[PDB]
Amino acid sequence: DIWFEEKLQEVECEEQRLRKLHAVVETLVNHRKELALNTAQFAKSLAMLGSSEDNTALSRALSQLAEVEEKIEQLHQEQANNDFFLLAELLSDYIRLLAIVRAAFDQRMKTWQRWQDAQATLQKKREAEARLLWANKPDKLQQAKDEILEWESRVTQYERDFERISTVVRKEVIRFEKEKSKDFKNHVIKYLETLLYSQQQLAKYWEAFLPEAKAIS
Amino acid sequence: DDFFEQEKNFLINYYNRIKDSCVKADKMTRSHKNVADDYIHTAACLHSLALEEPTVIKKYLLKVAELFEKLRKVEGRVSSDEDLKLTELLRYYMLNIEAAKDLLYRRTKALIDYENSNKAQQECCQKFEQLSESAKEELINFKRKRVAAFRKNLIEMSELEIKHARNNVSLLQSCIDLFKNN
Ligand SMILES: [Pt+2]
Ligand SMILES: [Pt+2]
Ligand SMILES: [Pt+2]
Repeated sequence: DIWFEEKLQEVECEEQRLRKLHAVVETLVNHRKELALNTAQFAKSLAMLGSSEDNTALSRALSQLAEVEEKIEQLHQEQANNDFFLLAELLSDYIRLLAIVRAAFDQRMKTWQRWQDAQATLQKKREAEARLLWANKPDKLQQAKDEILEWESRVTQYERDFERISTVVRKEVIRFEKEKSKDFKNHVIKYLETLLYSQQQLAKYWEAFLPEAKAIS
Repeated sequence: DDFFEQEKNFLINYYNRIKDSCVKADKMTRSHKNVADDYIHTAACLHSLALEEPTVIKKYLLKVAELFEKLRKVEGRVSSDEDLKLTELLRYYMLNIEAAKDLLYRRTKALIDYENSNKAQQECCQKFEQLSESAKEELINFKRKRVAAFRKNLIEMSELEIKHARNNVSLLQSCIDLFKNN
């Protein structure tokens, strides 16, 4: 009916909006990982500097700085991965979920056409019956008519087939909307503590460096 | 006095690995604004998600859309601040070392004038004995001003990264526990 045409237009347009958001993360994950390398490689340069130095107080803190960035590229590495396995794969699998209803809605009208494919051959048996009813032969009178009542129930059979598939996808859609409400609040929190742990560990890293900078005398 | 030869032999390696740390610093700040640009490239596609979304879920989502707009600015602070304290401090001692290395060449220009006039004048001696003192002081003064600046630039940012990280903590926690108890 119309509710089935409804829950197909927006979903196409929603899955489109859903697919357009997954593209950013795949580049964001690529960007942070690129920065993790651009951080450890940068740390690998602040160490050779602190090594190639005549002053002692600076050479001490310079190494103590190059070590800090090596702790950040790991925090960066964990960040991008926890952005991929926990957010990107959270997406790439939900559009996969939307692909199931795209097959169910396909399967729903694959059953409707099956019903019409039964009504397509039903009008033939009555049409063929109209010919064997006029000209003189009693054989095909008791042959095609037996096939009439057969497909007459087949178009009834496929009709009730189409009715029930139309219903199971309604229960299938509602099965999502409740599971989305109770889980997304948690699923969006499950991702934020990673940023929280990163920020806390980020802060917990710089406050440990500050005394190592005052120690320069 | 081998002080001038070894410092020159120190001026060649420290310049080469400072330049290395400089180009790697800008890359770290370049690769940072890239992610910072994506935080506003994310909310652009994130706001367009609640365009056709349930009523109760629309509010659950848009509150984090405002969050990402704030996080785009904070990440813009660190990417810019690191270019003022790392690369710029690293860039400053690429040009002054380039000028400090130019100071020894003139001392040789008074030293070969010392050797040219010795195989025969005191103006090639009074100038060198002044250059072996004026440049001797302008070079040691360049150290204490560099060690202090290296200690200062490392201090200003450690107090900044503390505020930045503690800010974002006071920004994410304003949203996590807002969802733990909706
Ligand atoms: Pt749409
Ligand atoms: Pt190395
Ligand atoms: Pt259709």
